[PDB]
Formats: sequence, C-alpha cells, structure tokens
Amino acid sequence: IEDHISFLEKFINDVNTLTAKLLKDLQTEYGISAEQSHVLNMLSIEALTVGQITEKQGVNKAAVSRRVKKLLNAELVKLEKKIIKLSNKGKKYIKERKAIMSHIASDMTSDFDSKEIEKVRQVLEIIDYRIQSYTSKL
Amino acid sequence: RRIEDHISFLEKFINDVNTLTAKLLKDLQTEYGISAEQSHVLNMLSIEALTVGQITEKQGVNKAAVSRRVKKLLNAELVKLEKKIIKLSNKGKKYIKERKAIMSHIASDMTSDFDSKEIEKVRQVLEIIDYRIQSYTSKL
Repeated sequence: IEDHISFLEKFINDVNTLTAKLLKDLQTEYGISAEQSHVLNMLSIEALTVGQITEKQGVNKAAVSRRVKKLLNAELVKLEKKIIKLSNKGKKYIKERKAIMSHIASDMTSDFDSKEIEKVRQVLEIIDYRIQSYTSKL
Repeated sequence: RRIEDHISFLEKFINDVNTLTAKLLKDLQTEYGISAEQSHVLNMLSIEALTVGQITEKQGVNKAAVSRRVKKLLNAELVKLEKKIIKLSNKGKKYIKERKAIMSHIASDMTSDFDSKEIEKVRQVLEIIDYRIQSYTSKL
C-alpha cells in the first residue's frame, strides 16, 4: 500500500549506491565528480539551463554553478545561444556509461521474460507520465 | 540501442521521482529549515540508525559532508547521536511523518486506478532486481 513508497525509496537508493561504485573509475579518470556526471546524466536527456537543473534537484543553486562551470571548463558541456548541451567529449563519456550499465543490467536480467518486463514498462511509462504531468502544475 | 532502452527509461524514471520528491518537499524542508541533502540523510535514519562511515559510499557521495550535515542535524537538535552511529530525534519523526504523509496523499492519487496484479508484478520485478543489485554490490 505504501510499503511501495519505502521500497521505491530503497530501490532508488540502491541503484544509486551501485551506480556510483561502477562509475568511480570512469569519473576519476575524467576528474569529474559524481554530481557532475549526475548532471552529465540529466543533460544526456535534454539541454537545461543551470536554473532548470537546481529545481530538478532540490539542491543549492550555488553548487549547481560550481558544477556547471567546472564542466564547461572541462569541455564536457557545450553552452548554446544560458542553455547548455553536451560537448562532443562529454558524449564519449555517456557511451562509456551505458557500456557498463548494460553489462550488468543484462547480467541480472538473463533469466527474465521480456514479454513480462514489457507490461511493467507500460505501467512505469504511465506512472512516469503522471509524475511528469506534475513537473508542471505551478 | 538494444536493451539500453529499458535502463535509459529506468533512469529517466528515477529522475522524475527525484525531481518530484524534490519539488513536493521544498515548502516542507524550508518549513523545518533544512536542505534536501540533510533530508536524504534524514530518510535513511527513518529506517534505522547510521554511522558516518555506514553512509559514506552507502550513500555514494563521499564522507566529508556526512558529518558536516550530521552536525547541523545534531545541532539543530532534531537527530540524536550514538557511539559513531546516530539515531533519530523523536521530534524528527514528527517531520518524517509530515514527509511520508503528503507523499502518499499524492502517490495513491497517482496510482489508484490500477487494482493489484498490475502493480504487484511491477513490485515483484523491481524486488528481484533489487535483490540482484544488492547481492551484486558487495564491497567497501
């Protein structure tokens, strides 16, 4: 009933704990820190302004600037005419990120029935839609 | 390309959950006067009690701040210490009630039109995957 809300909070805390560990090597190699990639993670999807990044994060604007800048500076993020995209060097990062997510996601979904995963992704697309429809409303 | 579709979705999914929980809790974290990060640090205590180290990589984001924001919790006097594990206030639970409360006033009103076999199967699948993930972790 709402053991769901906890499970979710726990499911998400575990994919973050795990993601971080598998990405530690790739992050130091790039000098980029976790939140910096985690922003490299948001911008993978769409081209935000530093303001849009804070609101979509709950954190202190100041730190979003610490990060946004250290990034451009690193030529990983490529500002556009303040709407920022992903520098082509920041692309090769993302390629190497899903390259690892995948060798573990499949390693844990060897035995699954896609015809079964299908239906849950349908349910998660609808909840997702409903959650996005709240991005709005104020 | 191939199965990257399902995780890219899973990530776009967590993202929105984070974005929303964030938005839906400002007015509330602001009303208790705490940051989000010292709140995340606060939901992990509604479970049990935590050590500065117990959270370090277990949170992901390092270990420095673990104390820096633990102290303002200590000091804003709404999360109790232990020896280096830490429990919760008991007027901090008051808050977590306020949190858990409003997060449902909305999540059910966001999933109420399904009935069961539907949702239970998503849960069952995320559970196995959560089982997998954890077993797979196993490290410092």
